[PDB]
Amino acid sequence: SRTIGIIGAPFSKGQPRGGVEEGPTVLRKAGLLEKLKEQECDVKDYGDLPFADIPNDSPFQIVKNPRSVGKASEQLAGKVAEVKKNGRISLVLGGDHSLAIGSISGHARVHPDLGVIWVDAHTDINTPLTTTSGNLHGQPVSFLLKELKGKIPDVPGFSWVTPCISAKDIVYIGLRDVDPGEHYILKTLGIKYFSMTEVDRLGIGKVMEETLSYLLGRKKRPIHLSFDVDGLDPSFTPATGTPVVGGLTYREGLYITEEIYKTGLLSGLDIMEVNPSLGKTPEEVTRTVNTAVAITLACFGLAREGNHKPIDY
Amino acid sequence: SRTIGIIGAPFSKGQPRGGVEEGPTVLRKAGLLEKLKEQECDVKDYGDLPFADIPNDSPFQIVKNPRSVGKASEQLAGKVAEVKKNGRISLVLGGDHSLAIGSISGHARVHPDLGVIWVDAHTDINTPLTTTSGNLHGQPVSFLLKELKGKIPDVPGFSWVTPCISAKDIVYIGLRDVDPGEHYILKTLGIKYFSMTEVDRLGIGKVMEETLSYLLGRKKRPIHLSFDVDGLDPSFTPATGTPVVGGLTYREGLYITEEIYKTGLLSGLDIMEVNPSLGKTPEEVTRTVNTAVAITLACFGLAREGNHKPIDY
Amino acid sequence: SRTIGIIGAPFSKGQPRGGVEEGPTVLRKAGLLEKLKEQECDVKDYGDLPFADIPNDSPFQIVKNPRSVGKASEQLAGKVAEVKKNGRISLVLGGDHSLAIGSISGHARVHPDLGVIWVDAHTDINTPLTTTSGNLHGQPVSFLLKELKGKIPDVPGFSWVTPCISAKDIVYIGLRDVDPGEHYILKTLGIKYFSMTEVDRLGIGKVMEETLSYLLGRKKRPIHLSFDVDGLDPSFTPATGTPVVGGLTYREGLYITEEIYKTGLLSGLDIMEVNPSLGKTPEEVTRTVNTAVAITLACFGLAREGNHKPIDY
Ligand code: NI
Ligand code: NI
Ligand code: NI
Ligand code: NI
Ligand code: NI
Ligand code: NI
Repeated sequence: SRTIGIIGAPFSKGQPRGGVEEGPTVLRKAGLLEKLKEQECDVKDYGDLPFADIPNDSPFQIVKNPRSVGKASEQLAGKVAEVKKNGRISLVLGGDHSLAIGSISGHARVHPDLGVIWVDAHTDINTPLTTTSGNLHGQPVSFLLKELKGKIPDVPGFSWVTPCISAKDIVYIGLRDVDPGEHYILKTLGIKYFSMTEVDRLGIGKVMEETLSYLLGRKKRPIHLSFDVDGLDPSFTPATGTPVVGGLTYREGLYITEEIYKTGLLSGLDIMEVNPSLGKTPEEVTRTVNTAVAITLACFGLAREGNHKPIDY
Repeated sequence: SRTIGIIGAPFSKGQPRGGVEEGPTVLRKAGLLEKLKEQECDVKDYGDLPFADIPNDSPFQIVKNPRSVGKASEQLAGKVAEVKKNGRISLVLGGDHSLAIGSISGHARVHPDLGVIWVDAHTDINTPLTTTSGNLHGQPVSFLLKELKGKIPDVPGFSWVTPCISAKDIVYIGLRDVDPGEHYILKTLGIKYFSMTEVDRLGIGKVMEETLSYLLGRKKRPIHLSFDVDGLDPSFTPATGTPVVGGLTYREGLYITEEIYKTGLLSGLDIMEVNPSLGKTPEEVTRTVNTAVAITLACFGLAREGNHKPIDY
Repeated sequence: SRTIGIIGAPFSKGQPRGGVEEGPTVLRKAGLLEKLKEQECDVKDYGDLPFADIPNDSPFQIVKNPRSVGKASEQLAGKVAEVKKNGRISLVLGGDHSLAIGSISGHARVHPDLGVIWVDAHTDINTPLTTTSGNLHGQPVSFLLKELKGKIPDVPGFSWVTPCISAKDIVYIGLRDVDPGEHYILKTLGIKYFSMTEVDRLGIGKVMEETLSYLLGRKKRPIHLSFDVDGLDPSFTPATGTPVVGGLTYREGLYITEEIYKTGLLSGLDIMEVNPSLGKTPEEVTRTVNTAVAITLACFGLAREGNHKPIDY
């Protein structure tokens, strides 16, 4: 049985636009918990993490809200490690992607051998020294990679951090807006990725075949899927802060997750960057939330071909 | 030469929403006959079947309008068998999909060896005992399969029925909203299908290769294509009663049909579920009808690469 | 380094709808030059060609504006041949596609061995004798093919013309609206093409593999890409005179060009048929121009996976 641990993380200081901290809210009221139970899922809601208000959090060089970001992630890492010890797949309904730092960190504590699939239009691997915006939702990966420790300076709020994954344990899918420094890091550290160009070339089918074989070839190991809503095309998930045209299809989104589900190795899930305040219409918000909800259910079993219980219909 | 027999079937009691019985009307006024003739097609319009008004048709258990549905289908089966004996491909411009029962039945009478391709977002294989809605447009296949006779009760209006096809003579394409009982029947009877997951995985090209090889491997045999308009994505065919996101692409729709046409074995065609009254705008109606018209022309020869006569241009 | 030569060609008499002669304008103000320089490109703007006003230009049979069309193309051929001798890839920001005649002609002068990739929803290979509209933006290819000289009559304004490419040096991609005579010419001259049916069947990946292998198999040779904006789906490039549904995807558009760029053999580029006056909304115009701009940048290096300089980030 698929046992899940719901972690609400209403946080937004990893990026400038407010409203992403409403994510857990709109997703829950969308009926996410009820829908998960509607399936053969065991679900325990750990609630919305109450995030510390850090008033004195001036920039560190160019990095914005470092103490708020580092604290919220440190708080999440603890809860995630908690649900994992409870033998449940952690489902972090987030705000911005900077939370990936705490999410993946807490996961690795209980499962140091985890492999990561990062669905996103961006690589979010900028360092405090390479970021040009200073927004931490575009730097989470830089704090988690071991190869990169020595290049990430001491940023207030992240002293608790310890790179938990190496360049060979992560695969990107959906890339279409990568900075030059990020690209240099990709090729330099030899990180495996499938940008939109590879998806167009090979097909999402082969893309998934190759990604799983890549991460699970040597052996089976826990999988952490970090799903940034902007990885999908804006025609599907318009209410998000950093949209980029030419994204992953609604179908491709479901394919990716249906395939992950079928491995039986999913142990961590992040559904990030849904910002209801950024929809141009009420339907744009509804369209984003519904899509985010559908991708979530696919991670936990919902199959387009249908499902049925071990009973004689 | 492609000889066609147009059968207008303005029927809607297979489902709750009225307006689908206008289908033949909007399609004809869209210039369907003229366009078919514009090609190298021989076309005979058998007119719109005048459908009996059955006032006393109370539910059978949960099944709605059983006598109206069974009568309209029995009426269609007779006409279809008529055009087939006239050596013409039957083209049933319908209302709801429950008409598939009469359409496929009348077809098999003249060609008992027929194979069926069912393009739809749904499997429409619920039985009177498994249906939760009672709407017969989601049960046509259950009445036609031989393996299932023994599970389909005696429903008023369908005593004339006799399962004409077995589980190994039908292939589904486009599935994305299948009930648990329907899924159980799929896996239990070993029915061949390509849900959206398979289309995403293999590509519509391989999907078609496999479907035709599946049905025509052993030998060439007449093909009956039952095309439910909701099999295509709602961005293409929005004016339909049961839309489901993540559907077949406009291009994929044309690919499927262009491939069927090229076999030279098409003998029966159903273009169902177009409901002009369900469009949110006049353009949504026009968009649905135009797409339905385009898929029809592709079944009878229109090729995207172009066409030309056996003359020196 | 990718050295480019910008040629503005504000011309519209190859088709009935005015406004396409604004193309160079909207593209330049869209920041095209600046964006190209933003990359590792050397860019020289040869300006907007001042096109002769030919008042006395009555139809030739059915052919409209023959002297205006032939003159503007003759003028472009000279400039294109100029930038090519300057060792720069010619980038013709055009109006209508009839300019392809002058563009490809001037290119071949300096590089007679050139191969052509024609991205378009149409084959634009009608002859003055096969065209039913008389609009020259649908006849450019007929004037350029050697095999066809003997069938193209003496049309006022094109005496300067000399077919420069044979049927075996051109590949079409995106076809979905081809006339019967054009189709007859396709099959008769054995021209290589990938209509939307082939793109759906094989995938844009294989399509590109096959196209380049086809044209560059025997040997490496300069490539001329003639990109008609209507080759892409109208949901991407709506502001164009002859749109056709079921077109090339935004992603496929970028894939095609990213692949061409990677050959290192691009020498001529046409970005045609963008008509800002045909957008139903200001955003439809912006959407068309932005897409046309993105396809242009991809031809010159912009990669979705990212880019970086030969420096240590
Ligand atoms: Ni992103
Ligand atoms: Ni992200
Ligand atoms: Ni359906
Ligand atoms: Ni149906
Ligand atoms: Ni065109
Ligand atoms: Ni063209």
